[PDB]
Amino acid sequence: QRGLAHLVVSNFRAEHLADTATDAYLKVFFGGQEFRTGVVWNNNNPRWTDKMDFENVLLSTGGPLRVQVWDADAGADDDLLGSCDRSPHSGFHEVTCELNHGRVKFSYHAKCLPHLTGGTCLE
Repeated sequence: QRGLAHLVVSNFRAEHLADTATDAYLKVFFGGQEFRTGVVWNNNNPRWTDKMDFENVLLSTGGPLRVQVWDADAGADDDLLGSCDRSPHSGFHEVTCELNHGRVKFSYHAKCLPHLTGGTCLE
């Protein structure tokens, strides 16, 4: 069907998230699917190696790509450091989400399924 794209979110990293110990991990959502990175313990500028392949998704209706930045805080209650919503479109795109402290950056690739074109793969 029209509007389908293979969506892969990757290249996650954050900077200046805080002497303050930061134990960050991400929660990434799209079309109801949730992925969680591992915790990078004790680092204000973490990098995660994860690729999050959402497989074939409806770009224009799969709600926004939502990224949440959480701090595990040595295992104690998790703190929400910030979140952002992006509307993905076909191609390769880099995202920067500013938080209360620092920012999270990532990339995504949305490749329209064969015989489809346009920003939301409807053509």
